[PDB]
Amino acid sequence: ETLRVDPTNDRLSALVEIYRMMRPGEPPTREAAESLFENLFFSEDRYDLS
Amino acid sequence: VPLDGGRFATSDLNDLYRRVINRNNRLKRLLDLAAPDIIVRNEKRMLQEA
Amino acid sequence: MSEAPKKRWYVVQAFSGFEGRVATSLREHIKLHNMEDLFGEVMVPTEEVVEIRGGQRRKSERKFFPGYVLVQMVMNDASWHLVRSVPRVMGFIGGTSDRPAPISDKEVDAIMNRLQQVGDKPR
RNA sequence: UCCGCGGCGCG
DNA sequence: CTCTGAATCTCTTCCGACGCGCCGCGGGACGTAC
DNA sequence: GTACGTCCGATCTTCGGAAGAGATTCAGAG
Repeated sequence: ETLRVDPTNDRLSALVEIYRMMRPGEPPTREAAESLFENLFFSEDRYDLS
Repeated sequence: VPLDGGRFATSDLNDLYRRVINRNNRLKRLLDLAAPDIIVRNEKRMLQEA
Repeated sequence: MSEAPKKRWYVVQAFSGFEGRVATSLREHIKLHNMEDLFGEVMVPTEEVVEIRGGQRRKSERKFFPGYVLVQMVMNDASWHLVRSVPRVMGFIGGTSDRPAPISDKEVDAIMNRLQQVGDKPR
């Protein structure tokens, strides 16, 4: 049911949703969404577990 | 109130009032020059926020 | 471009005292990103009233309106992201957030014929 | 010079 | 099917002792002349 | 190295507790 409630069906939809949610009020772009997502949890500079 | 030394210990009211009157002065100096409507609307909003 | 519209001046705000720095940064970004067709020229209004005495001498540079620069860009997403990417520049000044608001053609004519008389009483 | 902020301590 | 409609879920605000004593820092930045 | 004018971009994490206003909802009836 968790997946059933979710209206997204593609990776592009999820990227657009996360880009719009993280920073509201801006035109979403697939490259921009990918860059934002990759810089939040998979970049050594801004994220680093001890 | 002046403090020990060559400086002055200002209160927040002075800064707020200075900001408001400077915003009003810019409002006055933009209206007579037939400034673009978008900019005058934005600075009116910013004066309202101030 | 894909059409033939008027890439009229659009309002972008900056930090005071950095207007020339922001303009140079935009120009060098355009140069290095190799995207020059989508952009035209960056123009910031200024006026020159000369006084021979009274403290500041032989020159006095001011602005028609401070903290705002004009861009000849066009409506799309790549240019929007490019302008957002430059430092010391916040969001656009228009209507809705995602799509800015242009300037009226007649009032653009007014601003440009105000700009053409800046070269009054020269030499 | 008389105010603000932060910290420690006593009832 | 569709219109009320009363109940429920969710979001926003204000509140949380009372007198001291002592000490330290406080418009800071930032370019622009000079 | 020292007056002086203008200004105002690094995007916040760890509390209940109640009170109230607004959006939602499903319950039921015509």
